[PDB]
Amino acid sequence: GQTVRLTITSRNAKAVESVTSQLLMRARDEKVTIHGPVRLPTRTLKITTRKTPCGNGTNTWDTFELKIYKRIIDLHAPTEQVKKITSFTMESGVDVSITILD
Amino acid sequence: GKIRTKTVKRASRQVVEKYYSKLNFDFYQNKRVIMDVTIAESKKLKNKIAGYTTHIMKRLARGPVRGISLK
Amino acid sequence: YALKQVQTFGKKKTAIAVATVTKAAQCNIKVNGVPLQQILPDTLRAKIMEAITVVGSKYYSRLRIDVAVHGGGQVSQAYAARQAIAKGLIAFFQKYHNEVEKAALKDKFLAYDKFLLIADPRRCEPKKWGRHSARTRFTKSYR
Amino acid sequence: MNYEGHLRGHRGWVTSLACPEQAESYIKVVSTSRDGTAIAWKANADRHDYGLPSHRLEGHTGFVSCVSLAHATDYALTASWDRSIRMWDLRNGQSQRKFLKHTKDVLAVAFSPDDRLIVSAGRDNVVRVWNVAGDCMHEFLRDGHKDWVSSICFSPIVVSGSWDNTIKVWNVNGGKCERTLKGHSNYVSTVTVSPDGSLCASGGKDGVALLWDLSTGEQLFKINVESPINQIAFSPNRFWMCVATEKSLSVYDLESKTVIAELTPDGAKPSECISIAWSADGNTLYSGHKDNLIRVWSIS
Amino acid sequence: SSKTPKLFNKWSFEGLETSELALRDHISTTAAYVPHTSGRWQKRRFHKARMPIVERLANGLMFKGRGNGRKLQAARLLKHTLEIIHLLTDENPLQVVVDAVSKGAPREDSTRVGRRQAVDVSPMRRVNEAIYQMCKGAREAAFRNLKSMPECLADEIVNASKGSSNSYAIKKKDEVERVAKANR
Amino acid sequence: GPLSKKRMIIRDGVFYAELFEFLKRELAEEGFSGVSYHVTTLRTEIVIKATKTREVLGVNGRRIRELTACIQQRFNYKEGKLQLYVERVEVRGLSAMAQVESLRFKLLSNLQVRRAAMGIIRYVMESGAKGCEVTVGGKIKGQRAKSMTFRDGYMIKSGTAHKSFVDSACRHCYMRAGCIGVKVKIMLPGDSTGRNGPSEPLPDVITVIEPK
Amino acid sequence: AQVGLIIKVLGRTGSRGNVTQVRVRLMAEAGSPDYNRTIVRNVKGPCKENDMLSLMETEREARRL
RNA sequence: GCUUUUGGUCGGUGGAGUGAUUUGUUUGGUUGAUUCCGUCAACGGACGAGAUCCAAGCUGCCCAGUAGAAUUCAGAAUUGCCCAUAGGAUAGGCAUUCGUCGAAUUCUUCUCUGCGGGAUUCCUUGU
RNA sequence: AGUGAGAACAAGAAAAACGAGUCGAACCUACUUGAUCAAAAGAGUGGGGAAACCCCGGAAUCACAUAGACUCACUUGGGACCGAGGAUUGCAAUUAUUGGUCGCGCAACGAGGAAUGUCUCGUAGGCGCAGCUCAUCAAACUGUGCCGAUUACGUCCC
Ligand SMILES: NC[C@@H]1O[C@H](O[C@H]2[C@@H](O)[C@H](O[C@@H]3[C@@H](O)[C@H](N)C[C@H](N)[C@H]3O[C@H]3O[C@H](CO)[C@@H](O)[C@H](O)[C@H]3N)O[C@@H]2CO)[C@H](N)[C@@H](O)[C@@H]1O
Ligand SMILES: [Mg+2]
Ligand SMILES: [Mg+2]
Ligand SMILES: [Mg+2]
Ligand SMILES: [Mg+2]
Repeated sequence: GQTVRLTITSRNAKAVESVTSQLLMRARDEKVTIHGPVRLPTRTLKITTRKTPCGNGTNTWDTFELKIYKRIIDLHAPTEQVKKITSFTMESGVDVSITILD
Repeated sequence: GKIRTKTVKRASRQVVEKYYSKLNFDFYQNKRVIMDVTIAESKKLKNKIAGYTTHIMKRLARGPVRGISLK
Repeated sequence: YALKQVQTFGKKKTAIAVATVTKAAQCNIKVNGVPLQQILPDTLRAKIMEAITVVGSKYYSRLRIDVAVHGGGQVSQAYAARQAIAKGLIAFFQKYHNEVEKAALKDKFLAYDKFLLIADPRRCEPKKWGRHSARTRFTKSYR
Repeated sequence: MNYEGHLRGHRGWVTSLACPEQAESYIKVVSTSRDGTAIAWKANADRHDYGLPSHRLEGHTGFVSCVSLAHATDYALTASWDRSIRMWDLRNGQSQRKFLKHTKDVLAVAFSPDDRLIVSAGRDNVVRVWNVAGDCMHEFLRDGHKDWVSSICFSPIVVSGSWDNTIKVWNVNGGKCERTLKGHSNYVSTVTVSPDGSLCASGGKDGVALLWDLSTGEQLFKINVESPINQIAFSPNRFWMCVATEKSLSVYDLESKTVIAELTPDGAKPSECISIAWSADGNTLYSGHKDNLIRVWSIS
Repeated sequence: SSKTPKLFNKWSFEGLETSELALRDHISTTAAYVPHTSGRWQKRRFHKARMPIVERLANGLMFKGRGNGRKLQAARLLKHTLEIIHLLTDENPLQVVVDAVSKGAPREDSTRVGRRQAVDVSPMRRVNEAIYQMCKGAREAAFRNLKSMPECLADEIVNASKGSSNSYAIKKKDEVERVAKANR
Repeated sequence: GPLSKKRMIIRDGVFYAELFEFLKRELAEEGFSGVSYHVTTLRTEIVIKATKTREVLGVNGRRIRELTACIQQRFNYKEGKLQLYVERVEVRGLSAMAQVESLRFKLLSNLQVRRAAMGIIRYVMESGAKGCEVTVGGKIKGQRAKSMTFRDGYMIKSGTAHKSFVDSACRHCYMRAGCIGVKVKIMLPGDSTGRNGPSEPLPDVITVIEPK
Repeated sequence: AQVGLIIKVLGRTGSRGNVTQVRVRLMAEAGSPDYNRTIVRNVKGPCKENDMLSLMETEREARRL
């Protein structure tokens, strides 16, 4: 097989599962023999600034976070069958990436 | 593990009114009813509602409870 | 003609010790490949030995135990190992032996120290802003 | 009647019990609890503690609701509130397979006399049947229960009994529902069938041991116990009915309809029944209690 | 084959009792294969009286920033202490310690409750302050001394076990009791 | 090579943050109310939410044509890659971003401060909102500045659930004597589909269901 | 020094709350004159009831409350 | 930022007073909490508190040639007679060890993680 | 001065430029080399868009029956001060940017007056490591792990 790996990355946790479970529910209809969607570790991104724009006060801070959700799916279909699985209008803010393994 | 808020206590009396027959002296079975009869999102409140409901079922075995409106 | 094998784990702070307990011709317990006569401080070799000693040497008679620990530094890898061994004996007696022979030797572990079996749930508390640590604040001066 | 030992091994309420269906079975009862474990017991032979455990069956996380036994095999099933079912080997003590399709607690499990099909009754209102090969074969629909399915029993055609106050009867091989019988008006706690396959007794919060027959769908004699019923069991010979209740544990007759035994402990702590079991012959009784230990009662 | 632990595979806990019958519940004589245990003895109020008395000596050594957290050192430093105590006394060293804890702290003290009234001392604090004042004083002895810490610690334990006034604790145990007797 | 997935979530956020600032400055008197952009192959979508779709669109789309190519020439898009749309807000009374820009113009047209702010709250609360709160701060009366708040209905403020239920927007009003800032907070009522408001109820509302 | 047993803790006393007012039973050897004698005394340190302690001069009683 | 790590503020309509203003918002127990129970010229509400949210601890399903594990054949290494210069304390069917940059063929124990279980003063016996 | 065992959070390269609409180089890094001879370098050669390479992340406290030196001294404690080579960052190092080498160490300092700050459990304290400022520079701050206690579980005295 060609072993195409689709990378589903997103900033929303509810949009990354609504793509991946939808993308997986497409790739059961052609009996593609997928290797199941794995959840790569979510990377949180900290920017811990001061709160004040001036200098005084108690030196208070606020940490901001930004989690990146990351999924991959491996499927053995040919390269225009995986474009049949891929082609559907997704939610905004979810990036999909087609990669061919070896 | 302290005083139950009036959000917990007003809702727990309404479970005893509408669903007196489905409830007994156990926590872990009264909890499973309250997940089907209360549409709230928190599991922390639904644990506290099933605690104060169980308490005012032991009070209804003894006698009358004020504000219970069992009818 | 058979393979009698049991894997257990122990955690203390960040040290996760996985003990693969299997049946062999000889008892051979080694933590990360060091044969438990050679764990270097005599203090910490005695905490890993009281997984074996409070219950008896007879119960580890023909058991090859391999304890692979990672994380968490020197002292936490002894409490992770001695829990992975003491849980490792009992989960070898959950299968392969009856309940009467276990649950006496489970309670010999529980009577001695509660952390031979369960876990110590304590983790580091996060540092906060305005504080040098979890709790100690910056020094106030007034003048 | 006679009282032997006290048989205390669990840490938590003993929610179901079952005795194996064979002779020289070597284990007395498979008792199953609120600690999340099930225990296969054995005879003591040092009685001076009626029995010792053989194998503790560990591997459920949540509360374990029901237990069942194979008839011609060593296998046994436990059903738990972790929305899963595990099959066990009472020779080995070890789980073979985890049956997982429920999304709610699995309140009742039973195992066919044909020794090859699973049934499950859970809070997700669906009665599902499996094979012993682990795969889902079929699930029972088109007229299903509206609220929780509480009990299940195969009638040596499996029978329901539920929280929408009705008791539905269907075959297992076809799945069509024979009759949608209803008499209780409050939720049905327990459902068990006589060994002849002709009649069933059902208890609940209504407080009545309201009894039926599978033959025609006719409500027969019913008796009240004036207290909510936990579990009903039948004796295999010497046709009596033992009923687990909040008020006490008492054994009723069918033609006398009166207590032939009212089973009482030491007399200070009541320790309510929630589970009872008769042996394969019918000679001794096993009753499971809160305040956790398990009382065993031998014939007069 | 539960071979009933000694302490460093040498010193038995079989014969320990306390002369002070006031202090029997608060001096714990349970056995251990080493002082170090890493348990949470501080959650409940009186739970540190169930901690073994040989561990509580190791906790009293971890002071002053040069010792905070060095328990494996204090277990080693007490290993040589208990062997020296055997050579001075020709006795079981653990009985010498329990005899040192029992004599180490003042039975009476004086605080302002309202004047400076003489107040009785609880059995819990009498186990605390005996351990505290022996680790103290042995620490100050060896601060710029030729003597090692396992000798200065072994000397304070021995002289308090005999009730001699050469111990640091027994100079302060007798100073507090006579001030408390005059502040009655 | 390509940037890492951590480096691309940054530049996709700074894209939306800059695109939001441009349209907030342009379409202030067109009643602008947000952007959603959808990126794929062959085209990058940008949907603009507004209250005045005859004005954010030109006479033949002239205004959005210029507003398209301002985004194209800045972010270096090619021909065919960038397409813009305009959708209208269905309610206009549940959008705090639209109402504060109108309240900005009610003050800049020299109307009275309290007459203007109650005209918002009457219009917001008749549009099905559960509650509203208008704060006008600045030199309202004279030389020294004051602050007035005007309130009606519910308002959740302390939770972190107020991000889901309360819509907020603050603008500046450049008076002849100084600078006035106005704030408008609107508590979203309903709309389980997410038209305007969350699906789930408030975190403390229990609402026990009635038996059959 | 006589060894007395705390049969009652009467509350935290003093200004700073470090002193504890107890009621101590004297625990003598049952043929003695001062057997089963109970005294109301001030204890310094953490004290629960049923905690034995040594007493230097047992003929004093502390002023209660 | 700070008044303020505090439990506090506000209407409506009724009562009281010429009035500023009161009452509700309380003397009693209770809680970290105007948190609750009871009383009550008040009755009904709104906010804050609690709830929600994040993180950590135990756990389910899903999961892995971006995480790991066992095995079985092959390949290699040690292999016993050995008691340190002065040499203590301390487990023991098939001995053991692994860039050996081996082949295979079964697995999820640890790892990752989207939603979900679990804790409620729940049970017990003095206040 | 040796030697052993052995963490978690994390970061990581580029433009409508200059080069070969696609690809390179800027960033971090292992590994070799330099090495028939000091560090610090300087060079090759790989890899990595970062759970994929660094990485079996060989942190430092600690540990050690290391049969190692010192032995109570302002001393092999302390390392302030400054002298002389040298090499890297930069367009530029003087009012030493920083590292490394050998000197100096005869600079106080032997545990600190009146006063004063923070803290109740994986905590205080100790220990390092990342990130952030950053071409070059952390006695900082934001985070993270490691070792791990004393005391109280009280009161209104201030
Ligand atoms: N939003 C929480 C607030 O807690 C306040 O109460 C707080 C205080 O009573 C008390 O806070 C004290 C604080 O006063 C004092 N200045 C320092 C002390 N460490 C704090 O203690 C509190 O916080 C720390 C957590 O680091 C814990 O040690 C301790 O369990 C906890 N009681 O404990 C409560 C925090 O749990 C007020 N009830 C209220 O302002 C508010 O509810
Ligand atoms: Mg400061
Ligand atoms: Mg257009
Ligand atoms: Mg009025
Ligand atoms: Mg001075």
